[PDB]
Amino acid sequence: EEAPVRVALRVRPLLPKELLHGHQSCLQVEPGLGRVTLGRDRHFGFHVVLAEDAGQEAVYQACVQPLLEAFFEGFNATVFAYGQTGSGKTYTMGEASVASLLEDEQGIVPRAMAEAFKLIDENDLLDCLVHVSYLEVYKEEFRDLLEVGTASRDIQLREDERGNVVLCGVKEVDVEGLDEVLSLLEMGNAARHTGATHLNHLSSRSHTVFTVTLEQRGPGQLLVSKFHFVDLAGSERVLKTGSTGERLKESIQINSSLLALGNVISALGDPQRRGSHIPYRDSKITRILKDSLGGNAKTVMIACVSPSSSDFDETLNTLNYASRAQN
Amino acid sequence: REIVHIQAGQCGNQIGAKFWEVISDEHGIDPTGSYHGDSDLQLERINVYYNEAAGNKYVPRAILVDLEPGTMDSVRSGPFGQIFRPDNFVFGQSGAGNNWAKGHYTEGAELVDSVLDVVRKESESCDCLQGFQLTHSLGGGTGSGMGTLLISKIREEYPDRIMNTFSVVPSPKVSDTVVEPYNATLSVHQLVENTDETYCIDNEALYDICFRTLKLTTPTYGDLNHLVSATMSGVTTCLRFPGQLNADLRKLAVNMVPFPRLHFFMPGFAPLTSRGSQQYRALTVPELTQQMFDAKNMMAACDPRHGRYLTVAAVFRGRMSMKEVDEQMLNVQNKNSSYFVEWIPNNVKTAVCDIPPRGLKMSATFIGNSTAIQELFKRISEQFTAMFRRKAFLHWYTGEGMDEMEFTEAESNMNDLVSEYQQYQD
Amino acid sequence: RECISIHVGQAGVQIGNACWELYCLEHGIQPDHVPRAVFVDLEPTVIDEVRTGTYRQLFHPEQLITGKEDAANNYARGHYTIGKEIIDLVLDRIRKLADQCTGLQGFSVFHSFGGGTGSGFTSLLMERLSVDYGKKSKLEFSIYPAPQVSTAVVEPYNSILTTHTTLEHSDCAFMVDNEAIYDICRRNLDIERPTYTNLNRLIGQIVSSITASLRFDGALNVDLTEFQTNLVPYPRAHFPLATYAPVISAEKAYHEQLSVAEITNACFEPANQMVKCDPRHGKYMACCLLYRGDVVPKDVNAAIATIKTKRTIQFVDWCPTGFKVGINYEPPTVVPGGDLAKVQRAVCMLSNTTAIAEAWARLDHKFDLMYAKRAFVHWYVGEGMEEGEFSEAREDMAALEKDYEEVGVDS
Ligand SMILES: CC(=O)O[C@H]1C(=O)[C@@]2(C)[C@H]([C@H](OC(=O)c3ccccc3)[C@]3(O)C[C@H](OC(=O)[C@H](O)[C@@H](NC(=O)c4ccccc4)c4ccccc4)C(C)=C1C3(C)C)[C@]1(OC(C)=O)CO[C@@H]1C[C@@H]2O
Ligand SMILES: Nc1nc2c(ncn2[C@@H]2O[C@H](COP(=O)(O)OP(=O)(O)OP(=O)(O)O)[C@@H](O)[C@H]2O)c(=O)[nH]1
Ligand SMILES: Nc1nc2c(ncn2[C@@H]2O[C@H](COP(=O)(O)OP(=O)(O)O)[C@@H](O)[C@H]2O)c(=O)[nH]1
Ligand SMILES: Nc1ncnc2c1ncn2[C@@H]1O[C@H](COP(=O)(O)OP(=O)(O)O)[C@@H](O)[C@H]1O
Ligand SMILES: [Mg+2]
Ligand SMILES: [Mg+2]
Repeated sequence: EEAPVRVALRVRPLLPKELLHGHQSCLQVEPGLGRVTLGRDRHFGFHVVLAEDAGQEAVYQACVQPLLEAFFEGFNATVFAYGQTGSGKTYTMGEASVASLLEDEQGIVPRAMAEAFKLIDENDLLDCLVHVSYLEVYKEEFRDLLEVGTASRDIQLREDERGNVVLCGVKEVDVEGLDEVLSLLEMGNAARHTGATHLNHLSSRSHTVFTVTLEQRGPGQLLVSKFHFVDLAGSERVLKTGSTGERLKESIQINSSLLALGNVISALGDPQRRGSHIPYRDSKITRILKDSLGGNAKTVMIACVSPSSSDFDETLNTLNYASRAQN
Repeated sequence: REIVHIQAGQCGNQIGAKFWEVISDEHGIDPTGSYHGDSDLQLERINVYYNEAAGNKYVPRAILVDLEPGTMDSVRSGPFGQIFRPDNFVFGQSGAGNNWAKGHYTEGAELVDSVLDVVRKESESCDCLQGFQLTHSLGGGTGSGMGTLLISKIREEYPDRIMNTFSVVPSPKVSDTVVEPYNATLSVHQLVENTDETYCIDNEALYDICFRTLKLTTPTYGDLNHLVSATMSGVTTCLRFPGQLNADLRKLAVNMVPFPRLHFFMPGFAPLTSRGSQQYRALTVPELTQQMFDAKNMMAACDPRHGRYLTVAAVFRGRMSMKEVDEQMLNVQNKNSSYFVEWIPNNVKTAVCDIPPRGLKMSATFIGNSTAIQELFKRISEQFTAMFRRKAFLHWYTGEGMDEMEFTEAESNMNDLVSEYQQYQD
Repeated sequence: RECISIHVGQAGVQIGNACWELYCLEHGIQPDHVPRAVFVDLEPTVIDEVRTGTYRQLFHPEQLITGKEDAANNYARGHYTIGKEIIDLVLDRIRKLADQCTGLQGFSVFHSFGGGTGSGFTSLLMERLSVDYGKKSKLEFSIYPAPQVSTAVVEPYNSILTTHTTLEHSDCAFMVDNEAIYDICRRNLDIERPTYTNLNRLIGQIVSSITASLRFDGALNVDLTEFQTNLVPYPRAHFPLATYAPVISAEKAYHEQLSVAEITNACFEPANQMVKCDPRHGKYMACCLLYRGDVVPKDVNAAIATIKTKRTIQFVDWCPTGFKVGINYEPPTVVPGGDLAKVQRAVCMLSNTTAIAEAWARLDHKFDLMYAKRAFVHWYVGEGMEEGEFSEAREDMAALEKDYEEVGVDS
């Protein structure tokens, strides 16, 4: 019941304002060969490579359709949105995307709930209940996005006797339709568009958490599956050094969380280190990915890479990060 | 630079009591009276642990917290029971029950905000704050629950300073409270995310030193608190006197821990002699260099030889030569060099003060971090999960707001805290 | 102009304490002119040493600088925020001293690497001096890390990040280490209590052999600016090694049929030169000397001859001759509490060798071992640093050792 890591690579097409300053390209996507020509010499292989002509349904059929069977067979499932701020993480997840009006332009989030009810009524023999939970992580704290406010000092983590990550103080809604899902994610995004209803001070620098969960019970074999919608922060790194006195703790948050996550994935890099101690306990977003990373779970890595040469070294850092973690 | 002191628990109360009764004698402070140092050298840095009010009184800037009025009433009637401003006594009349969660959920929350009021009064009372001294025990929600509840509100309040934790971890073979060891797991679950420096103290090593190595037969608790007071007095104000090469708390913080998982510490006081007989002409750093690094003279319950070393933090004081400091330290870097793990080349940190103590000519103080604390918290984990299972006298905690998942997450946090030292022993 | 100097670091402050005591004795400076320098440290206690008893009465106290914040011994914290609050007052006081002097000569800098406090403050201080007074003389002495006699746990990382600021902000640089000075105090001083209070006397002795009674009243000067383009081969700011030879006792060492040539030849003996850069394979590119006491220059152009005809202490192939001879009339001076020799002639030396890269390898491999496991990185992230500065410091040392590889022994 333990499976290795699956990797998806998708290039976005070029936005106008990143071309209006007189920029050019730096990539050459090889979909059959499975790598890209970054500049001249950098040829970095992956599992699933898609060019800048990809929709959300192409990535959906490529990766999420094998994830949906495993989620309807009692296995944990997790997809996460990594990439540069502006490289299309919010587009890749597409939690009930609206403004991108066309039907191929909303993401995986309406599509999975559209394909759930085709098999929910067919799996009426086993007890099948689906509940959702939408959260935000910022400043090494939490935010209940199904709530107008709850103190992050009052919400903490747990862990069960079986050995999996347990939450508390989180609103759960047993969903029965796509209307409730997209309504609560309209409200979720309507109450945290810039970041938990507050002046955008890089609200995309935060983390947001969403989770779909299905139980299984008939002689009563309790194997509960989860279909996680993880939405991470930006892949970029801010030097920040003197900004407002000593208040560069936001850089301390993202740099500590991604150096911790980098030591985790680089502990999976060397196979000598994958028997070692995996430091989940350095960050909250690493502890929420504890059982998600391997075990009985299912993992598809997506890093939204940038097409243009204006993002050359940053997309290089992204490709280095995915080549160390992309597995 | 300014530091305040916390007293939680009856054991922490006794520790703080004997600590003030030592450190005021080092500066030459009569109890009601004033400075009486025959040199001016005892006076030059007294802004650290005192505050001037009238030229005679020098109030110890400290905190007095208990869930029972009788223990601190015994303190205020004792030897130095007039040196405290009595408003610093903060206490409820409620029960001092041995539940961690009694001191952390309900019967501590009745008394949190008064302590917050006192520490906000005393932090910005005066000049730039430096650190915090937490003395408590794990054997009571006074020290375990209310202690971690205090410092967990402190580190969200003050993300800047240094949190010195003086904990009393229950020894495994001498476990004088049979209903104890849940509180250890609940305490260490919320120590490892808030403080930075924890000098864990174990009573059985104190009994070992004073009862085997010292020939003093009666193990009166005043001697134990006297030794712990000497141990902590060889740390801070020793480095806040004139010194040849002096450090602070923050230097030892950057020196000792590898990671920000803050990697608990083992204290040690070097010169231990039988009362009058042990005059032996063996007085140098060298004898003390050997005296620090044995299986005894180590306040851990675990054996510190059994495992690697991370960082030797040695504190020296007295007129002495640095060449025969570093030469002895090179001998320690060469003899035990197998379990003195190699990839960190310098494992030694040197702290040199000028002054001796009041009576002794030369003394030293050892602070240590080894992998051997794995084989102390593994033993505490074993004593936890052993009688976690049968539950029959576990339902005291359930109706106090404690839930089932909290114990298991505490178990996993303490257990992979053990597992990282299982890694770095090799 | 007496090279108005700066001092920082407890090592630097105490070494300036003993050095300044030697200064105020060697000219007959009564405790009733002006101290011509500044003392800055991020801890008030080490400065309050001198601000308590001796020399407090001497100094006008309104001109020394302290920091009431933490000690902060790590390059990141010492360079950044916690040292930011002090630098401007220091700059205004040293520009006051630049205004009161007239035709000054330069800057002698005394600090250390052993701890970040006297390193990053030092770093941006030298940077701001290169911005302000870059068309001057910048001499720097720092106490070099020990290969195995080391004291700080965090000993490499400070020096590793400090190898950038010593490159493009000074030209001549001195890096003398504790270890062979302990060897001197055991061997040639003949005592068995080496305390820092004597090592400070030794460095004060070598700097008093450089500068003081040479410049102040007297007439036989040898220039600092005639060092900084007479000691580097090529204007990459290389790293010469200075050594004070007659370190023998005035108590037991009554070899009183002593001449110039003994300590002159002892300037080139390997186990006496206060660093582990013996000429096992390091060669000599420039060996400018300074003599003080009595000089028959036949001793000069006979010791130079008998060194030239050894063919064991082989010079640089491309550098034909590299000598410059400092001759001063006045003897050294012995502090009454000190231990030095009171001899009517004395020789300090200074020379740049090839094998500084050996000590750089001793520091470099030591850095890379703890860098490999990402050891102490969270403190430096906590005061705003990055991996790329570590990479640039590593390749900086790599470029320095390649430069010492080609331009040295190789022809
Ligand atoms: C003249 C002299 O030094 O006699 C000592 C003495 O001989 C010895 C036996 C003392 C004696 O202490 C003990 O035997 C002891 C008992 C219980 C717990 C720990 C120690 C002494 O009690 C200790 C005490 O030594 C001191 O005064 C230190 O400064 C000590 N201060 C206090 O103990 C103190 C006394 C009254 C009120 C408050 C404090 C100290 C040293 C370092 C750090 C903190 C405190 C005294 C005079 C003596 C005796 C009485 C025999 C020793 O201990 C200390 C801490 O000094 C044990 O070996 C050391 C040094 C000596 O060998
Ligand atoms: N030769 C010599 N070396 C010294 C002396 N004092 C200290 N050192 C060494 O030089 C290094 C620098 O001293 P530090 O005290 O750390 O100076 P710093 O880096 O500014 O840090 P601070 O402690 O805050 O002053 C130390 O690590 C010692 O090993 C001294 O008096 N003489
Ligand atoms: N060494 C030492 N340990 C003590 C002393 N008093 C108590 N202890 C230990 O501290 C543990 C907890 O004491 P504490 O929590 O402070 O008492 P409480 O506040 O009434 O709950 C007990 O298990 C004792 O073993 C003392 O005077 N000396
Ligand atoms: N591959 C893509 N195809 C079409 N549109 C895209 C793509 N990637 C990004 N976009 C558009 O860019 C806009 C902003 O991208 P966004 O998802 O906010 O970036 P990020 O979330 O990574 O900061 C979105 O509205 C989306 O419509
Ligand atoms: Mg976006
Ligand atoms: Mg110093």
